[PDB]
Formats: sequence, structure tokens, C-alpha cells
Amino acid sequence: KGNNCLDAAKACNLDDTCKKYRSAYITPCTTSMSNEVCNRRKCHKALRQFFDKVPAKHSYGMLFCSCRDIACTERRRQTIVPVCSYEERERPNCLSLQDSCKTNYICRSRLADFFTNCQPESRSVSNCLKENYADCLLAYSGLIGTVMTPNYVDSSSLSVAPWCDCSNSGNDLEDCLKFLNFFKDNTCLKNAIQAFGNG
Amino acid sequence: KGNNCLDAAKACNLDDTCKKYRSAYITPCTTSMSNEVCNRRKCHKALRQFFDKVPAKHSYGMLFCSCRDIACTERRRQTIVPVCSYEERERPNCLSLQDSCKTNYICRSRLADFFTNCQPESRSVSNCLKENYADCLLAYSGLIGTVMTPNYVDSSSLSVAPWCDCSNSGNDLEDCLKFLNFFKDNTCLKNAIQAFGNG
Amino acid sequence: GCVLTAIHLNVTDLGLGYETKEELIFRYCSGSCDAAETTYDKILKNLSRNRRLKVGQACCRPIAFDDDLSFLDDNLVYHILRKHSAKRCGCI
Amino acid sequence: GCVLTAIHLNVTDLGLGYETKEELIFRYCSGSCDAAETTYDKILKNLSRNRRLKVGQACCRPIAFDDDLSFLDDNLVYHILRKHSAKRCGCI
Ligand SMILES: *[C@@H]1O[C@H](CO)[C@@H](O)[C@H](O)[C@H]1NC(C)=O
Ligand SMILES: *[C@@H]1O[C@H](CO)[C@@H](O)[C@H](O)[C@H]1NC(C)=O
Repeated sequence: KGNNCLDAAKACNLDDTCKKYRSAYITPCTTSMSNEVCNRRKCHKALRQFFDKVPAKHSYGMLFCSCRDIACTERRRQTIVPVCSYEERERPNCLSLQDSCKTNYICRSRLADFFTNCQPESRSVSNCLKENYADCLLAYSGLIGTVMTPNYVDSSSLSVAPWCDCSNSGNDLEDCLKFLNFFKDNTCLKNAIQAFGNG
Repeated sequence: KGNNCLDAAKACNLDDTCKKYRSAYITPCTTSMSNEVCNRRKCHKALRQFFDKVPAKHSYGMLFCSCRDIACTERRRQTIVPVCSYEERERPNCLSLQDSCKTNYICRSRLADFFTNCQPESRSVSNCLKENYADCLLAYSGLIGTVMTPNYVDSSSLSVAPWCDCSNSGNDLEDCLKFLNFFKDNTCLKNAIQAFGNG
Repeated sequence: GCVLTAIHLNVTDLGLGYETKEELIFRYCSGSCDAAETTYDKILKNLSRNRRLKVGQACCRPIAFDDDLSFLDDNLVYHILRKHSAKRCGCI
Repeated sequence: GCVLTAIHLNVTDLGLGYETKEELIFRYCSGSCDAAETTYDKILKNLSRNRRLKVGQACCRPIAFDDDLSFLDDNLVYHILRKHSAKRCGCI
């Protein structure tokens, strides 16, 4: 019949606010006219502006839409223009990157928020509360445009990750995995994204 | 058949230079949309610019044209926009005005030049030399836009004068007349203006 | 008589070479012009009448353009449309 | 095809209310337009063809104007003509 992610794009283009800031990030983030290299900093800057200036209603539709097929997931994954905002030659160690984020006020503030709002309700109950769903979505969306820009990593789940791996962890291996799995396997974050596209 | 002064206006409007600076003086000098009062200083400023930026060929045609009837003389007299550039409530004494001109570099420089170039050839021969005609015309035209702005004073002669009279001269009466008659009854200046419109 | 008008269209309706399902609001200028108000048109109209002069008068055209419009095509490539749509109209 | 053209006229030929013998060079823009080059006209032309849209396209018009022209009428009053004449032309 179409898409929910495509449904979202129509709502955004037909809204003067969303449309303006969408184009304001696509501009510095998009290549593909030649392959070339984007200005990562202008792109990141434009991305932060998108989620801070456009209301959640329109700005989340784009990012947290539900999908029925692999084509839909590909649209959803291109939301943030990953070729520019996300991927690099290699992936650094995650703890290395965590350190690099903590030296940037903006990123440090955002990572703290993610870790605060996107965690289990209690000591056994995997999922967070439902009225905490919005503030977790606010924190994940907020990471976009930082050095810790995340994205969806496959077709069959709502698993997300930043651009880092746990190669060269040494004795710190479990903590690195613990950090990366806080993105990849977050029960509260999956459930918040599942509730937004109700069903 | 028309006019020489009108002939001049056509030549000026069909020349990119003359046309530009003509309009640049008419603008600040002209009223007559309401009666109002012009900005004398902007008008004078525009007038000096007209004769300094436009070649003599076009800029003199306007001012020194020959006339066959009284209508032609009226056109010639409106050249400098006298309602603005020339006349005032009252006329001061001429020697008073001469003093006022000598305190302004621009006017002092111009009055000297007039008196230098627009005088008799020798001690008896009334008229100046013919090859001195151009430099006399340069000096009279140059006075236009100063406090000593002159103009034609009637219909039946090429007599000119500034806006001053010799009322309240006292013992200085003859020298005041001597000054005013250097404009009104200048043999070299009449002859230079007669030679320009050959005939 | 020279007015702005808005229509809701598919990006493919624009026929600019794209294969997408994305959408837009396209705006345009319509109507006839006053035939005067500038000195230039007064002169064109007058020169035409006395036949001392078909090419001439003003047109209801865009004087301001809308914000850039972005979209993802069916082949997962983004594109940006610039000055595609009008914000205000005048006779110029 | 959109070109500048110059004619030598009387000020009275302009029919702007004046009674004078003074003169001018009047310049104007003539010709038809390319029908493309903007995104906006590409869209107008395309919307017309698929009939999802007579008012539309660009015009060869003045993009620059000449210097002011001054003149003394027969009643000894000066007048100034502003933006009466064109310096350059484009399709706009
Ligand atoms: C736009 O696109 C679809 C294609 O499936 C078409 O069927 C529909 O009529 C169009 N809708 C509009 C212009 O609102
Ligand atoms: C302009 O005016 C005169 C009026 O006597 C007219 O006879 C003449 O043909 C005109 N000349 C031009 C347009 O060159």
C-alpha cells in the first residue's frame, strides 16, 4: 500500500517547518551527485538543528516509523544520511569513542541523557515504564549529530549502534560490550520505538 | 523653425554623459511640482558637477546658445534653474557678496579666474583676443554653483549679473558699480558668447 | 487579478526526471496585469497605439520563492528542489 | 531572441501628459523566451501538458533601467522621467 516512513515524509513536506529544516540537513549531508566527501560538521550541525527545531510529531515519524518490508527499513536507515553522518573508513573501539564524546559538552550532555532515560524500570523488569517512552526517544534522537550518532544496524530488528566496535579491548572487553549492547540490545528503546508506531 | 537652445537640449539628451548630469542637477534644483524650497547646496553642488564632468561642446550649447526671440531667451535663462540656484528674498550689496565669495576657496578660485580671463586685451581696445574666448567662457561657466552664480538679466542683450545690487555703498559706490558692471557690461564676455553661436 | 494559488502534487507530476513517491505543495502566480503603474509600460502601450513601436507588457510572476524541498527517490538517493515554488507574486 | 532595441523619439511620442519639443532615446526589450532554464517554468510547462494545472511563463523584460531624463516643457517648467527606458533585458 506504501509505507509509514513514506507517510512520514509526506507529512513533513506538507508542513512548512519540517520541510524547511529537512532540506537544511539534506543539503550539507547529501552527496551522490558525485560520490565526494560531505562536510561532516555542517551535516552534524544541520542534523541537531532538525530535531531541536521541528516538533516530535513530525521529526519522529521520519526516524521511528514502523516497517513491513526491507525497502521500508532502507528508507528509515537513510533518514540521517549515514554515508555522511555515520560511517567512516574504520570503526574505533567504543570506549575510545565514549571518551571522545565526554570531551565535547554537547555530546557529553546527550550521552548522559540517553543512559539516564533509556534504562530498565527496576532491577529485574527488563522494560522501562511507558510514560518514560517519550523522554527516552528524546535522548536517542538527541544523540544524532554528535560523534555518537547512532543508526539502525539491520532489517529484522530495531537494534541500533554508533560507529564503533570492541576490537582491542583487552581486559576491558566486557565493559566495551556492555557499552555497545546498551545501544544494540536496549529493551526500553525498542519498546519506545514499537509504541510510537502503535502496534 | 525651433531654437538653438532647443537644438542644444536634444544634443544633450542624446548623449549619455550630458543626459546623466543634466538630470543630476535638475533633480535637486527643480521645484514647480509644489512651489517649495530647494536644497541650494545640493543644487549648487549638482551644477558645478555638470560643467566639470560634461565636455564644453555639450555643456556650453545649453548655456551660451544664440536666440532669435524672447521665448528662446527664457529657455536659456532657465538653464541653471534660477528660482533655486540664483534668486533670494533680497539682494545684498555686491561688495558684501564679493567678500563672502573670497572666504570660500571654491568661489575665490573661480572669481579670480573670471577677472583674469574676462578682461580687455589692452589699455584701450575694449574686446579681448579671440583665442582667449574659450578660457573666458570656462571662467564664467565655472562661477555657476558658487555664491556668485550669475545669469542673463534681460531679453535684448547678453548682459549677465550675480544676485546683488549696489544699495548701501556709501563712499564705495563707484567700486561696487565697477564690480557689478564687470558682469553686466563685459565686452570680452559678450563677444565670447557671440562667437560660440557663430554669427 | 494577479494572485497566488496552491496545489498539492506528487513530485512525479512535476516531470523533472525523478522516480519517487514523495510529495509537495506547489505554488504559482496566475492572472492578468494592470497594464500600467510603471512609466515603461505607459510608454509601451502609448507607442503601440500611435504605432511608432507583438512584444511588450508586464507579467504576473514570482517575486519570492519557497524553501528548498527535499525527497528520497525509489532508488534510495536524495534530491533537492530549489526555487521550484513561489512565495509571492507581482506584475514585473 | 530576447534583445534590446533603441528608437529615437519625441517626448510627446511617449504620451505622458507633456507639451514639449524636447527629445530622447527610448530603449525596450523584445522577443520570445527560451521556455526553460528555471525549475519553476519546467514545472509550469509540464503541469500544462499533463493538464493538472492561460497564465504561466516568463517574459523578455527590463533587468536594468537607463539614467533619468530631464526636459523643459513649452511652459518653462522642468520634468524628470525615471525608469522610462531599459538598459538590459532578460527572461524573468
Ligand atoms: C500521487 O501518487 C499516487 C501514486 O500511487 C496517485 O495514485 C495519487 O493519485 C497521487 N495523489 C495525489 C496527487 O494526491
Ligand atoms: C519630432 O517632433 C517634430 C515636431 O515638429 C516632428 O515633426 C518630427 O517628425 C519628430 N522628429 C523625430 C521623431 O525625429
